[PDB]
Formats: sequence, C-alpha cells, structure tokens
Amino acid sequence: ITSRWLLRMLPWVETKGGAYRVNRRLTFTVGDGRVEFVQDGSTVRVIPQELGELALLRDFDDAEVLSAIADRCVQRDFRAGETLVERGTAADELHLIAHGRIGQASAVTLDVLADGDRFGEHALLDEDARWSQTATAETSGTLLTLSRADFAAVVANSPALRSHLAAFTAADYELKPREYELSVAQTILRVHTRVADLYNGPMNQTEEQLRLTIEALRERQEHELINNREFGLLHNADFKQRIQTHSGPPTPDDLDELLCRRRGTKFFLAHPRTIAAMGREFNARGLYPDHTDLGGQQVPAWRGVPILPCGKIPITPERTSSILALRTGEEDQGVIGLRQTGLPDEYEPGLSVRFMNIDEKAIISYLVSTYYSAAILVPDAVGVLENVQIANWPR
Amino acid sequence: ITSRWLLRMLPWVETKGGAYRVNRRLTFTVGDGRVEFVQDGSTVRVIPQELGELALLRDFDDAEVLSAIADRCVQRDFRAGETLVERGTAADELHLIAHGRIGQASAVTLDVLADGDRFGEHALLDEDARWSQTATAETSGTLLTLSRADFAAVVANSPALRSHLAAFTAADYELKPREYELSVAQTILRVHTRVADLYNGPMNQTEEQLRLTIEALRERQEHELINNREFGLLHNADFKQRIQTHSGPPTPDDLDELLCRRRGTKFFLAHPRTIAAMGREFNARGLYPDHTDLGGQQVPAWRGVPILPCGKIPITPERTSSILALRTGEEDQGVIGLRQTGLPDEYEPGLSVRFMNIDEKAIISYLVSTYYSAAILVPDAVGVLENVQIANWPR
Amino acid sequence: ITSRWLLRMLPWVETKGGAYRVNRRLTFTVGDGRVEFVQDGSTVRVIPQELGELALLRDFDDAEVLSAIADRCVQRDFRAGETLVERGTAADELHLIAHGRIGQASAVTLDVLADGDRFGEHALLDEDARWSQTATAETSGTLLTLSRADFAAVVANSPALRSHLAAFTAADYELKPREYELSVAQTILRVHTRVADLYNGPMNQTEEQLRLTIEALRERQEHELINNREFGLLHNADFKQRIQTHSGPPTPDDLDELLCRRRGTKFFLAHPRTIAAMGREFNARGLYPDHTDLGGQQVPAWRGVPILPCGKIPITPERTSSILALRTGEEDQGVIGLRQTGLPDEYEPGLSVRFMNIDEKAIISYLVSTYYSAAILVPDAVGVLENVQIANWPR
Ligand SMILES: [Ca+2]
Ligand SMILES: [Ca+2]
Ligand SMILES: [Ca+2]
Repeated sequence: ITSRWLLRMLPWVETKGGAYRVNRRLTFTVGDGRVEFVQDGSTVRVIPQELGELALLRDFDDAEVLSAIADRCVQRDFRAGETLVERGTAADELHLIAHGRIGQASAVTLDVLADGDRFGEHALLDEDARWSQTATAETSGTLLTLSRADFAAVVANSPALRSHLAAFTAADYELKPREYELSVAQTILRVHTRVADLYNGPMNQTEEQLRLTIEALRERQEHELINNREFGLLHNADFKQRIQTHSGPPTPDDLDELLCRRRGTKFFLAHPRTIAAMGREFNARGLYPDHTDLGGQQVPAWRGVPILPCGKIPITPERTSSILALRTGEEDQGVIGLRQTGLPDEYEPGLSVRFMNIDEKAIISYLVSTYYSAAILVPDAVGVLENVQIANWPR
Repeated sequence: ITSRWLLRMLPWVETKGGAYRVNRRLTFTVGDGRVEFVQDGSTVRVIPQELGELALLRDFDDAEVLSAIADRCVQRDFRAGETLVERGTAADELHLIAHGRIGQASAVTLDVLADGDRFGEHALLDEDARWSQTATAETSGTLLTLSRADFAAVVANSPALRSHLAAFTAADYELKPREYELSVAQTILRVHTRVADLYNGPMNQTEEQLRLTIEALRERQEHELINNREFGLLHNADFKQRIQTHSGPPTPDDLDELLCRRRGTKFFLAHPRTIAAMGREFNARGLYPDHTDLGGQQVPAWRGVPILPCGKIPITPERTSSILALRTGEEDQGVIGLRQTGLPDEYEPGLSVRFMNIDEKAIISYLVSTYYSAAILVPDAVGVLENVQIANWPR
Repeated sequence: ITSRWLLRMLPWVETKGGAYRVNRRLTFTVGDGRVEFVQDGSTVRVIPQELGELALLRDFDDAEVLSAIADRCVQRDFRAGETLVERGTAADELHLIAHGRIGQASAVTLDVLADGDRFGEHALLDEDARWSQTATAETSGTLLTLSRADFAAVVANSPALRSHLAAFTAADYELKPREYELSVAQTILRVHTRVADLYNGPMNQTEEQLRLTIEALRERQEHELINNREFGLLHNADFKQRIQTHSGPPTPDDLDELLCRRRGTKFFLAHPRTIAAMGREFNARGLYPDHTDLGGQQVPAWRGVPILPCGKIPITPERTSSILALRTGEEDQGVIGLRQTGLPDEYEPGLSVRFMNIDEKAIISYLVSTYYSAAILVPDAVGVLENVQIANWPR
C-alpha cells in the first residue's frame, strides 16, 4: 500500500520470448596490478587473460589453459568482521578480491586490500606457504578462491603450463553478451463459491480480494527489483560503482561524489531513515536544498536530482543503509525494466489472471501472474553508497 | 418428481449478501407463573428476566447475574414415553419446560406439566432435595436444565446474589433481532467425456442428467424447508402455536381450532395419509366440504382454506403425523422464502451450474448450487397440530 | 473569529445514519518482549494473545481465558513527575506500559521503560513480592493494571489456567472494526420578541446574533477536533506515532524525524508560539526555509510541507507544546472529517437551526445544531511531537 517509486519511474520495454540480450564491452589491461572480473548479478568470475597478471602466470597466453583455470575457481562471500585467515595456518589457497575491503594485520596492521587485490600468491607453487598475517573483513564482499590441489591438477593436465612453470622458476577488447530471463511473481487466489455467488451485488469481495492480491504482487515486484540477487540494483551493480562513505553519515560531500561517478543521474533511492539522516546533515551544514517537481509532484532534491524514499532497502542491525544513484532510459544508456505485455488473459496490461479449477470443497482457484526483470545497459548507470550510518544525531 | 406445494406457494424475497434480519418483539410478564423463552429454530434459551420468576430469585434485577445464569443452562430434548426422573434419586437439577407435556406421578398421578412449567425448584438451594415423584414424558419436547453445582458457582462469583439469597432465606419490552443465513443445496454432476461428445445430437443425455439433478435438488429443498432444524416450519415454529389434538384423529373441531389461532390462514399442509384421515372424519360427521380453485387448479379445502398434500412430512412409527396451518406474505406478516437470484452463471433464475474440472479419467465435473432459506416474520404465522392419529377407521 | 485551519483543510465525507466504520489490521508478534494494545481514542486495552508474552502465561492459547484476563485489567493515567511505586511497598499489581516514559530508580537509576514495557511480573504469582525500586513518570501517559486478587479469581475460575500454572511453576492477523459515532455541537439562541419585531429592517440583530452563534459553534468544533478525548488528533493517534524531541526545542532535526515516520505528509499544526520557537531555531541554524502557496495563500513551510498555526493546541504550564504532522485524504489513506449534510432545515450545508418555542416572557428559542467527528483511516496518518519547549531564547 506504500509508494513504489522504482515501479513507476523505471521505463518498461517489451521483451520477445521472455528474454533480453545486452552487449557488453569489457576493457581490461594486463600488468597494472588489478584483476578484472565478469559479474552477472551476484555471481562473479575472473577473466582468464586477467588471471595472467599472476606473477607465476605472466606471459602465458594459451586460451585453453587460462579458461580451464578460471573455470576451476570457487566464489566465496564474506561478511563484515569475519576473519578469513589466521597466522600460523598453512597457506593453500589463492584469494582474488572482487569486492569489499579487507584489513591485513601482520605480526602491525599493514594495509587494507580492496577490489582487484590479491593475497595468496606464493601459496600456489610451494607447500611450505604459511599464513603469517591475519585478514579481517571490515566490509561484506565477494572473493575468488583457487586451491593448490586444483592448480596442481590443472598443471598435470596441460604440458605447456608445466614447461612454462619450469622456465619461470629459474587495452584488450572482450565482448560477452549478458542474457536476462524474465522472472515471475505468481500467486493463487482461493475464493469460496459462496463468496462468489452471494457477495457480488453492490461490491465484489472477489474483486476486492483480487485487488489486494495485485497490490501484494506489486509490492513483491518492488522488493525483488531492489533486493534480488540475480537481477536487482543493489546486487547487479558494477563493483566499481559501489562507494564507501568518507565519514559514515550521509554528508553532502558523499552525495556530490555519488553524482560524480556518472553522467545524467536521474534520481536517488534511499530509506526514509536515510533521508532523515541526510536532512540532519544538511541542517548541520546550514544549507537548505531546493525541491523539484516530477509528474506535478514536489519532492526533495539534491543539486536538482530528486531524492526518492524506498522502504524496501534493507537496514542492517548496525543501523547502516545504502543509497542508490541511478539514471533511467533506453535512448540514453541506463536502467530499463523488462516486462512482457499482451498476455492471453489480462486484467491489467502487465498481469494475467486465469481460472485454474474448482475444488471438491467448492473453492475456486485463480492464478495471478506477472513477468518482470531489470536490465542495466551500461556499467555506469547504478551507483551504490554503502555503510551509511543513519542513527547519528547532533551532540 | 412429486408435487412440491411449499416451493410453489411460498413467496420468494431477494436477500442481500445471503442474509436476512427479522425484528422481534417479545412481550413477557413477571409473576404469572410461566417462563418465556427465546427460540431460534430448534435451539431455545430462557429470558434472564423471566428467570426471575423463580421463587428464590424473585426481585433480583441485576442484568449481569441473570444473564450469566441464563447462559449457564443446558438445553435437553426428551422423547415420548421417556422417564426423566425417578422417585428416590436425589434432586440436583432445575427443569424448565419449554415444550411438550410431562405427566408427573407422585407416591398418584398429580397432573401434567406443559410449556412454561417448572419442577426442581427446591433442588437449587439445598442438597437434601430428593425426587419423590416420577416424570414420564407423554410427548416429545425440549427442556432447560440448571445444575446445582453451576448455580453454586454463579452464586460464589457474584456477591450480590449471595446477599440476596441470604436475605431471602430468612408487560416488558425486549427487542432482539433474529438473523437468517442462506443455506445451500449443492451437488456434483459427473459426466463422462464420451457421453458429452457423442450423445448430444437429438437429445443431450448431459442435459437430461442435469435436469434430473435439478429435480433432486428441488426435492431436497422441499424436504429441508419442512424438516430442517435450524430453519423449517415444523421446528422453527413458536411453542405456543403447536397444538395437540383433542381426541387424536384429525376431527373437524381440530381444524377449526387450528384456524382459530391466527388471522388470514393461507393453507394447510399435511401428509396424504392425514388427508385421507380427515376425509374419513368428514364422512363420519356427515358433512361434505367444498373445493376451491388456486391457480386454475381445484383442490379440497376446509372453510375455504385449501388443504395441500405434502409427502415430506414425517410419519412416526406410531402412525401419528402433524398438520401445518400457515399464512404467506410480505405485506401481510407471514412466512417468506429467502432466496438470492442473479448468480454469476444461472441455468435457472435460482440455480448456478459451473464447470469444475476434467479428471484424468476424462470425467467432467459440474457444480450445481442453489441458495434458500425460510423466514417467519411474526410468531402467529405457522401453527402445528401434533400427534394426529392417521390409522383410524370406522368400527 | 480566528482562523480555523483544521476545519477548512480536512476533507469532509458524508456518513449514513450518523456512523462510520473503519477496518483495522493489527499485526502483532509473540515473543519480542513488547505488548501491543488496541486504542479507541483515549481508551486502550491489551490484546489477549499479546498478554501471552507474559513469562508465566507463555504458550497458553485458550481464547476464553486470555479474553477474560484482558477484560479484567484497569486503565490508569499518570502525569509527568508522578511517582507510581515506592521502595518497600509490597508488589501486588502488574503494570503494562501503553504510553509515556517511566524512569526506574533502583536501590541507582536502572533505565527508562517506554511503550510496550512491563514491570510487576513476579507480583502476579507470589504474595512476597515487594517494590524494591521507585518508578517516577517523566512523561504523561497511560498504563494497564492487573491486580493480584483479580488474577487469583480468574485462575480459580478456569481449571486449564490452574493446570498450566502448576506445570509452569516446575505475525498474527487480528481484524477488529472501529465504529465512529457523530458528535454534536448544539446551542440554544434566545431572542426576545421585541428584538425580532423592531430591529429587523436595515439589519437583523437576530441574524447577527445567529452569525455569532455559528462562529462560536465552529470554534468549538475546531477545539473538539484538536482536544477531544474520544475523537481528536491529539489523543486518537497511534502510540507509536507520538515522538519525543531530541533536545526539547523544535529543532529542524525533529521536523525531519516527524516527516520520516509517514509518507506524503500534508501539513503541520502547531501553536503560534511553537512556530516562533521553530523560527528561532531556524535562525540559529542559519537556514531560511521557503514558503509555499495553498489556495492562493502564501504560508511558511518546511521541506515544502506547509506549517499552519492553530491556537487550540494547549500550552502546558511548563511552556511545552506539541506539533502535529498529518496527511489528509480518502483515496490516499489519511485523516477524514465525518459530517452529515442534508439536514431537515439547513441555514448552512452542515448546520440546522430550528424554532423550539416561545416562552411566556415572549422569548423565542432556536436550536442550532451541527454534527461532526474525525476519523483516522490508517495508524500512520497523524504523528505527534511532544514536550516541545517553546520558551527558549538564544543566550
Ligand atoms: Ca589487469
Ligand atoms: Ca413470566
Ligand atoms: Ca508481542
């Protein structure tokens, strides 16, 4: 029953056959010390050529071997405050950082690794490798893992890798399309025959129950568009577009930085608590931002970019939320809503309600279905500001 | 396949939402020795104020206490010839007679209690009470029971009742609406796909089976209108309107008395055996009653009031039936038939047949439903003559 | 004669029969440590199932027993600074906090209980319970009380509760409609016959007195809409919607928080002294808010939400007031004004003036009547900021 800003602001394009295709250009360079990954929503995998940045794998340019090694890595997720390695334990895994920040404490906290960083190089070759530092994850993220045994098996499979390893011991264009499949929000409405036969004259309680079902389906659509893992702006956003706050509260400098990373930002999405925190920061700084009108409706804005509240954005137990800055459009490469209309029996242009059967207990069943998904045409269309402290008050 | 006189004679009114409301006035007096009850079909309950007729409860006019005591009584039914109490057994229950006649035989048959009579007064207060007479039920009826333990608990709950009991030891208008909910006659018609695909050209065996189903539903409607317990003229009739025959056969004096109790009686309903017995009585008395025309159809009548046969009126094993005298109308306060038309898919104005599903065995299922009920606007609209001996012949 | 902003801003809906019905959904969870209540204006009562949160009543799910226990609690109001319990006095009452904050000082001020908190658990079972802490009420509020004797009586009534107590010693959907009855503002206008016979040519002093009467009735309507106990936005507002100021003066952070709790807030209502205090806070912070136009009339606003003055909001002797943030509408679930037009003799669409009689002293009497009430469709439509210090100046 709440406002669904993402549903009414995202343009909707008609897919054919319940599928969409997005052509991706992935520019990457070899030798800059940072590994680039391919992200399909929440699942990520290392580019086989990028893997050649490895010191023990430099100058190896055999597509088969690199592809096999890339396929043999395992994706892992780490939470905030979780310890990945401890001093003294033998090192046997190569860790490539895809997202998040990991503070490494030596025997003296050395530094903090970030996206594209590596630790566990020497563990691949020799068995004497031992973790001499402890890695504590300050922020949640993903991580690719290459085991020593798997690497030894891959070496024993390909003679060329063996020979190169024995010898060593002594902008690239990659197009790979991304396919989006329409997800479904489905439900079954059970209406008793008595409720359909009698309560139908001045108002249809069947029709009112159907309206409630449709509202619940739309709320689920918004919740999935925000929080789903396969598609969904929070997770299906480029790892480079996710920023961390400079101080923790959503200061206006953070909003300026969020507007810096992309051209023609359309709007901000944040929790109402986050909007209250931003207002508190504005009052502390002493500046009063203007309000702009969209669709004949006035709304708070920053630098003329409207800030829209969304209650479906999760709030962590540590009272930290995230802010989304995103541009929408098809002619301008942005974020589009994939949806198929023209269903066989539409109560609503995007909906389909169909009679299923009548049970022995005289209960009619209806199937209410809608098909939806989200696509991000270019990587720089959704930016996420993370770990925004929303429980800060002036003191 | 038989004639359904009640279905075609009762006027039908359209209920909204499958419910009807009847406003009841219940005039009662305190101190006349007879307790008045509230009857909702076959379930009856004593008026809390009427309960103050009790000698040990006179002058108590606390609504809470009387209401609690009234709620704590239990309804019981007794059959003809059943013994309720026996001499020697300790008395522990207060019995309020709601219907029927009970002959009380002392240590010498004292008399016969009837509707509104009480026995078991002294049993409420003291534990020494002992049944010194035997009560044999000559006629079936209902009876309210108040246990000694329950009364002691109610006394121990309310201090005011205690104080009044300790002290004693040394026309009223009550409006209470009655709500009628539409009952349903439902059935499932299973038609094989072969019978629907082939046998459909010159006549539809599916349509003939549906017609048979509709006829069975109408017969069930009549049987419920006569014999059902919640609604139904035999049971949902005022206890004052039920009369007993003077001699046992349906003599014309009994018909005159049945016509006496209400104004503008519309018709009589009786079993064909009962009509034969009435004809035998008429022949014995030597008078030949006239016949009147309703709907262009001639029918036997008494005093110009048509007598209609109904085979759904039960015949007891002792060969005793009952006769119903009833007036129908809405402008004239009488008996109406509650029925809702305008169903979503009507083969007939009151019917609804809907396709359910087709089974794996290629059997189509149809749901045939009709909604009906009966309402009696005023108490003096249905009178019942009971224990009519129908197996009497001249000798 | 003052401006009545609430009268002219609240939309008015036509009730039928002088009554309105609001369908309430009350989502509650068992085991989260907070008890949920049902509020009908100023009278509140604990949910029987919520009462099962009690440690000694956990896992008891008998509707009769819980309903009885809930009915047997007593509602109490406490003022600011009032001491409820003192150390040393034996504990005999269970206190469930419905509103307000209560600071508990042990033998060391432990903490401050708030809405949904409980103290007095152990007092229910044993008679040795003694208050060992003193509870001082910092803010006015309500409180449910369950006495030990009443609980013992309820235990002695139901055997199931006994058995469960002996054994222990060793999201839920609840729909309950709320009914609103139209209140009446009535008065008698006494006009002398001389004033009606002579002073009627160039102007009617009778008509001017009637106009003054109508103005007084409208002022009383506004005062009741704000301050009445049964209906009225100050009291008939959800206990969760009432907030406390962070510092005491109405700082802009408090206004941001007040706008945070609900979507599409329509306007603020505050005393003119409160508006002066808010302006002082704005000047201290150095920001100058914009002004918006409603009905062709310019008005001060915060974040585009107009701030309207209302002199009917009480000012406490401690110079503390309250602010109301509220959205109005029927299509958008908000606050509506229940009012019935089409009266038998209307001088004004909502009014009814009728001649009563002429006294022996030649004084004509007129009855001026209007019917009004207020309804809040959803709980999150009126928010109240309380204890706003309005006598603070820069120093
Ligand atoms: Ca690289
Ligand atoms: Ca009586
Ligand atoms: Ca709870």
